[PDB]
Amino acid sequence: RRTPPLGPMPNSDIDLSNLERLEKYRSFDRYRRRAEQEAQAPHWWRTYREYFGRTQQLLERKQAIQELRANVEEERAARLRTASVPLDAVRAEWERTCGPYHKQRLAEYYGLYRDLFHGATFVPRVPLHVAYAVGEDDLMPVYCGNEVTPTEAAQAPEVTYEAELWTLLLTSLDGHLLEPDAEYLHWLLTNIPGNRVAEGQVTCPYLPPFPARGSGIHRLAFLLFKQDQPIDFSYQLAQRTFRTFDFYKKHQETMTPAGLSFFQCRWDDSVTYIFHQLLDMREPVFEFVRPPPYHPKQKRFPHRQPLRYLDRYRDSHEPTYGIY
Amino acid sequence: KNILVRMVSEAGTGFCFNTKRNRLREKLTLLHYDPVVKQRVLFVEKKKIRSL
Amino acid sequence: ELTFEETERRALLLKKWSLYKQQERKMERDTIRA
Amino acid sequence: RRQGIKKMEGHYVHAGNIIATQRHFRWHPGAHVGVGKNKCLYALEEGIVRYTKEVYVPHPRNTEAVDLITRLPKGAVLYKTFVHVVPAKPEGTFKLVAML
Amino acid sequence: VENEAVAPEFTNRNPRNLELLSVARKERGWRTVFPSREFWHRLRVIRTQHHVEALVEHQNGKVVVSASTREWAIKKHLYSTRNVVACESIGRVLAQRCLEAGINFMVYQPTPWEAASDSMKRLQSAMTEGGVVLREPQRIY
RNA sequence: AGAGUGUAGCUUAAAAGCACCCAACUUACACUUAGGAGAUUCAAUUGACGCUCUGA
RNA sequence: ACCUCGGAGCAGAACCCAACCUCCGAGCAGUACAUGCUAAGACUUCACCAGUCAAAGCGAACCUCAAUUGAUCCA
Ligand SMILES: Nc1nc2c(ncn2[C@@H]2O[C@H](COP(=O)(O)OP(=O)(O)OP(=O)(O)O)[C@@H](O)[C@H]2O)c(=O)[nH]1
Ligand SMILES: [Mg+2]
Repeated sequence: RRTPPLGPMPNSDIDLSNLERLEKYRSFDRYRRRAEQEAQAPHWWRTYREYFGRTQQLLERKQAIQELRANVEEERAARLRTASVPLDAVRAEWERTCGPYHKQRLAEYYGLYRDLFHGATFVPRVPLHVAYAVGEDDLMPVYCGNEVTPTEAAQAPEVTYEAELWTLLLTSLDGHLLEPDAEYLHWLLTNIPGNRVAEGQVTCPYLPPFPARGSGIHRLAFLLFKQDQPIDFSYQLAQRTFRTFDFYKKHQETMTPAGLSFFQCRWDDSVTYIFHQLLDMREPVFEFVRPPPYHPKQKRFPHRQPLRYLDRYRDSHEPTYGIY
Repeated sequence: KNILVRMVSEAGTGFCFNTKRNRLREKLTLLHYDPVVKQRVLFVEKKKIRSL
Repeated sequence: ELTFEETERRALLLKKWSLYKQQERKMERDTIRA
Repeated sequence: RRQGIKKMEGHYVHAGNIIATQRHFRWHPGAHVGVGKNKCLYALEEGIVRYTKEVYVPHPRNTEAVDLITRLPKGAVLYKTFVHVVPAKPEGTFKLVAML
Repeated sequence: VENEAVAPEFTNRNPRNLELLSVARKERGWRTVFPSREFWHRLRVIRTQHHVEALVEHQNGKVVVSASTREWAIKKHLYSTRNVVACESIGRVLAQRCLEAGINFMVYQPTPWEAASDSMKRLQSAMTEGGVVLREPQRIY
C-alpha cells in the first residue's frame, strides 16, 4: 500500500524530462544556500525544527557614496587592501540608525522579554548609556549583554542619554533566592528631569549585584521608560522582590519602555561583602549537581559483564564484614 | 609476504610490541609510545616472531 | 621589480577594460535579443 | 546479520544505547546521535528518539557526494532520514550546599 | 532569619548560564552532514554579489549579533563593500559587537575554499585581534 | 487619436537576491579566489516623460 | 565435487527464515605505530562460546572494506 503525500513532494515542481537542458548546481555553495532555504521553509513532514524549536536620506547616501568612490585615495587603499574604518564613528552611526533593532534581538535572545513582560516586546529607541565608575580614572560601560563584576558594580553607575521625564530601573532577572519567577530590584530613579539623574526620586536605594557563589551567571537589566506625568509610587529581600510584569502593568498608561541595557554578573568577594555587611545573613553557596548516572536494574547473573558490574552497584567502597 | 616482528623499546625498558613488515624490507626502527616510561621512544626490530 | 604608480595605472586599466567590455557584451546581447 | 532499527520513534533511550544498526546509511545521525565505525547509530544523550526528514548537505571533503550534488538540477534539494535524541533531563541543577 | 530563607534548588533562567559555565549540551550528531551543529555560537559569513555579511548565531538558530555591510553606518566608510577591505572592516565591527554583547567564544565552519580565501583569513584575523576566539571551549561532563 | 502602462536583464525584493564580465586555475568549460559596473522617468495616492498594442 | 566465512536468487516493507540448488568471492593486502590505557550504556547470526559499537575520563595529537579466519589442552 502507498499513502499519497500530504503536500507538494520536494523536487517535484522541477521534475522534467529536459534534464540535459536544465541548468545544474555548478557549485557546492549554491546548493548549500538552496538547502538552507529549504530547511528554513516549513514542511508537512516531521522535521528537526518541530522537536528542537527619507528620500532625502537616500539621495544624501548616494551622493556621499559617489564622493567616497571618486576619492582616489580611497580607491587606492581598497585596491591595496590597506584601508580601515573608524570604529567609533561606525558605532555611533549604528546606534543612531539601527542599534535599537539589534538591541531588541539581543534582549529576545537573552530572554528579557519572556522573563520581564511574558513575551511582550518593544524596541529600545533611546540610545541609553550606563557605566559603573571603576576607581576614579575610568568607568566600565554596560552594553546590551555586557559582562561586569559585582566589585565593579559596587557603587551606583553614571547614566547618560541624549533625550528629554524618565524612569530608570535595575532588576536582577535571576538573582532571586526563594521564588524562581520573582526578581530583586537594585535601584529605581523616577521622574528624572531630562538628562540629569541626581534629581531623580530614589524610591528604592541602590544595591550592588549579589549573585550567589556557584549559582551561575546572573543577568541584570537597566530599563528606562519615557514618563508622561509623575505618579507617586508605593536592605530587605522581602521588599526588594517583585515582578516587573505587573509593576509595569500598574504604570503602562503613563510609562513606556524606550531604553534597555543589560550585563552579566558572576560571584565575587564584593558579593561576600554584600551578603555579610548589609544584608546581614549567611551567604548561600550553590553547586551544580548533575543527576546520578543511570544503571540498569542489577541482575542476579550479570552474564558476559565484566567484574566492574558489581562495583557499578555497590555504594560503600570500604570493606564490609556483615555479622563478623 | 609479510613477517611479524618484535619491536623492542630502546628506552631500556622491557616493553615490546609486535608489528608486520615485508620480509624483503629493511629492519624496522619506529617511534612508539612506551607505557612504562610514559613517552614516545624509539623501538628497534629484535627478532622475527613468525612468517605470515 | 615595479613601482606603486604602475600598479595603480594597471588597476585603472583593468577597471576601464571591465567597463568597456561590459558595454561590449551588453550591446552584443541587445543586438542578439533584438 | 540481525541489523535494522533497535529503537523506534518515541522510545526512551539512555546514553550509549544503540539506536539502529545498518550496512549502508539508511538512517543518518541527527542531533545527539553518534555513528560508530560500522555505521551503528547510538544515543549520545538520554531522551526520546525522533525520526525526521532533513535536507542533506554533504561535507565538502566528500568528493562523491559533492560530485553528485553538483550534477543536480538547480532547483533540486536532497533529503535524507535522520534520527535525533530529544534530551529529557537537564544537564543538572544548582543546589544549596552550604549557608556560609 | 527571614532573609536566610533560600530555596534548596536555585533556578537560574539566564539562557547563557550553562553555556558560559561550559556545561550546556551541544548537538554532537550530524557527523554525516555539514556543517557540524556541535557548538553554542557560530560565525556564519555570507558573501553575496554586492554585500558581505556576518552573523553570530546560537545553535537554536537565533541570530545573536549581526554585522551587515548593507547598513548605512558601515557602508558609509569604505569604497567597495565586496572586497577584502569590506570583509576585514565587517569582521572588526562584528568583533566589537560580540565583545559588547558578551560573546567571547565562537565556532567558525568554513568550506575548504572559504578557509583558503584571503578575505576569510583577514576576517578571522580581525575577529581574533578584536578578542573573539573562534574556538569554543570543550563541554564539561 | 485611444488602452496597458514603468526598479540595472528577472524578481505577488523592499534600494536587496539572483543574473552579467574580466584577472589567475584550467586545451577549454566548470569550480574557486580576487576584482567590476550597475536602476525605482519628471512634478505634486495623482498628473505629465519613455516603451508595447489597437488605427490612419 | 563439497564440509568454515562473505554477497546475489531470497522474503518484495522491523528482524529471522527458500535447506537442497544456481552461482560469484576469502583464507589477504595496504596504511599507521597513541593501530595507547581505561570506562557509562548498548547491539549480537536466534543457545553458549565467540563477535560488534561506544559517551565520559587519563595520556596524546591539534585504521580500510564484504569475508580475509581456529577454542581448550599442550609446546
Ligand atoms: N595452539 C596450537 N597448538 C598446537 C599446534 N600444533 C600442535 N599443537 C598442539 O599439539 C596438538 C597436535 O599434536 P600433533 O598433531 O602431534 O602436532 P605436530 O606439531 O604436527 O607434531 P608434534 O610436534 O610431533 O606433536 C594440538 O592439539 C595442540 O595441543 C598449533 O599450531 N597451535
Ligand atoms: Mg544472542
